[PDB]
Amino acid sequence: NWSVEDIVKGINSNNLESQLQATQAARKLLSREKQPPIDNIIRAGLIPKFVSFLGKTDCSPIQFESAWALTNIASGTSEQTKAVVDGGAIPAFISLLASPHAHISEQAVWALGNIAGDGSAFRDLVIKHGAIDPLLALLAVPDLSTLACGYLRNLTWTLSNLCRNKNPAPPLDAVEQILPTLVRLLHHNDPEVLADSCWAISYLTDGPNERIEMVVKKGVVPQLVKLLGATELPIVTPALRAIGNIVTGTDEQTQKVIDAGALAVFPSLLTNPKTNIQKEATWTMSNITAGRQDQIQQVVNHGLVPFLVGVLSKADFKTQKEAAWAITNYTSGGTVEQIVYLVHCGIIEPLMNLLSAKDTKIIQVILDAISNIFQAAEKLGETEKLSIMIEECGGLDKIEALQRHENESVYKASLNLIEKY
Amino acid sequence: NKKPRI
Repeated sequence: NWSVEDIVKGINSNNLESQLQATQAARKLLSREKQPPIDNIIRAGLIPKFVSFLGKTDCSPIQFESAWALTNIASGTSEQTKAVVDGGAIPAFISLLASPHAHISEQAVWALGNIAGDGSAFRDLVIKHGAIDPLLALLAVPDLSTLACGYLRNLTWTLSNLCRNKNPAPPLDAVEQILPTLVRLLHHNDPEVLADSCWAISYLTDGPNERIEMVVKKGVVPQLVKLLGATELPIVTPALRAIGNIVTGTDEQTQKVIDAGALAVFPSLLTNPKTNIQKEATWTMSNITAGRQDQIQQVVNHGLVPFLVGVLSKADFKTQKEAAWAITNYTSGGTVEQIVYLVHCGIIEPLMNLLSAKDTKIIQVILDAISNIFQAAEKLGETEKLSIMIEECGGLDKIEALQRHENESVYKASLNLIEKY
Repeated sequence: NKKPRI
């Protein structure tokens, strides 16, 4: 490998081939794994030179080597990506998107993906410089399978970073302009094109209901549910995030997830061996039990209440807390027949056993749930049987000990419960 | 977020 000093002596020559040799040497340094000397390359003042090499059309080799070098600089810290942008690289990379050499156009796609991935500001700056039009033009073919696999994966990933950050979210006109192509990629067969396309949809559905609706109006929910039952984990994870985001919106958007058959997949998702899949599936369930009664009923029909009892009985404490939320939402919006069915499935014992947890928020959520359950018992006139049950499993001892607690809202709800029943 | 080419 060359020294930073030698790379500078060559790039500063007036010999295009001496400059090509040096730029290739710079690329090979930045493409090493151990501590790529990014900061040393920047102090040398080479970025403005690489940016200008992007424009030498009569020397394709120096365009590729400088694009590769700049791609890796822009992959580092926010300060290092800023240096690439401050050098004028953005309009230069957009121009390279139309290069007749595919490997150079691919490299420009990659570099712009790293720039837009920094955050909202650079993402919007890449969009203002007009990158979306030429990007989508690269995917305007009758069949995506005619495109090179790696070419297609870089395009999908870069598009994902143009739909990613928040505060603010990407411009509405940009999202509308990208979605038709994003939906085509969501039906492609490549696992990575699908995973990065599910991450993009995951980002666009993280926000207000106006953003959710725009995605759900393109009819991608059936396809998301299909991917939700995929064998590969990297596809199930973003597919579930998008599904979980969609159910934070209106009850009609939640209903489209139910109609696509999403609840049939949750027996597996709620017993998935991955802690993170189990937690996100439970979180999604908690937002579904917060919907209508006919929607709580559809949770019951699919046999998911026993699975919630199971997750509440044993799982990572964070998955357990999401299940506690799913029960409190279930009990607060459900009918009487639905709340007693919750007791027949055995919710009380694991719900009580979790009152020994060292977290104040879950205690409030559980106690509230118990209040909703007791309120439904008042309606059937069997408040007596339920209280014999909470006592036979040892729950009262916990409730009456919750009296002596630090927080005030716990003390009041706890006392109020032992006084009423 | 950001990826290098090695």
